[PDB]
Amino acid sequence: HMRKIIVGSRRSKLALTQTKWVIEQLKKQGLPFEFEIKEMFVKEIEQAMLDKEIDMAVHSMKEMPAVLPEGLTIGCIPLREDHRDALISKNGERFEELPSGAVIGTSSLRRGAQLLSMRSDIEIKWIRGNIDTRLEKLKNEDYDAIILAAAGLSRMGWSKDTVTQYLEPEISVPAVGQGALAIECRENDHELLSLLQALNHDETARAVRAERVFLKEMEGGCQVPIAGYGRILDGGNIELTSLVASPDGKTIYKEHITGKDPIAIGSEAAERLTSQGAKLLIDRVKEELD
Ligand SMILES: *Cc1[nH]c(Cc2[nH]cc(CCC(=O)O)c2CC(=O)O)c(CCC(=O)O)c1CC(=O)O
Repeated sequence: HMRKIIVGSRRSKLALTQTKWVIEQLKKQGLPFEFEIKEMFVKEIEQAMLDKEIDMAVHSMKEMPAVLPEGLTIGCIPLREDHRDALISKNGERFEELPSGAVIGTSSLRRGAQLLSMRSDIEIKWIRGNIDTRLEKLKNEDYDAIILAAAGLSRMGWSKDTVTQYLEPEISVPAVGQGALAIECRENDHELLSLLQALNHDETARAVRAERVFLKEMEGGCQVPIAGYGRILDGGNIELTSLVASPDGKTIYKEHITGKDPIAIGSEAAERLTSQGAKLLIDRVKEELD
């Protein structure tokens, strides 16, 4: 006579791996709950949750919409994985060692624009596929290197030595929420929220909250060359690095804010960058994306 928590999940191997990881972690609490996965886009999952067809969903935080519909909430952010972008080179060159005219594979304008801002003599080309697929294309096709999230490589079990070079935020500011998971549920589901609380990692949640406020006030998302990475410093301060880039890498807006309040920090970063023209650039890229 236990409540069975229905967890909706995307069909991919990464999404199901993340979903099962969360369920296994909640089971460590030894509380009287059962768990079941229902394979299920973001609108679809949120509708089913609002419809009570499912009780919760596990998303990569960088895939979460900046704005959740009324009634839903992020109920838990667990301990962050590696936040960094990772460079994997076919022949093992670091970024500064790649040959002139090297082609780096990524469909992310955030990633590509930042790389082009460092070296405009390389080329960024679209690529698709899960990690396994992109790694195969690196060996067999006309890419000299690809960019992947360190977090996805880790969660898929790839060795740390698969990575040629972990890119620090000073080279490539990560996508907002990269390496973090979001557990979404109904805001009034106090029983599930109580179960989720022990899995929540307050330091990760506070940093990501600052990133997400910046994202929301810039009206950012996946397709946008916008980036933000927050971290907790000794003493409780959050340091937020925020960035907006033109697709060609020749315009870079960058802002560093260190303070106590994640909402104030995120809001100030957006205010400063908006005043410099970064929001106009975001709007124009959105229009071109049609
Ligand atoms: C918004 C966006 N999504 C993806 C693809 C993606 N989403 C989640 C992951 C795994 C890591 C995580 O959960 O943090 C991935 C795969 C990955 O980042 O390697 C992207 C990247 C598209 C690409 O580079 O082609 C993005 C855009 C962005 O990172 O800004």
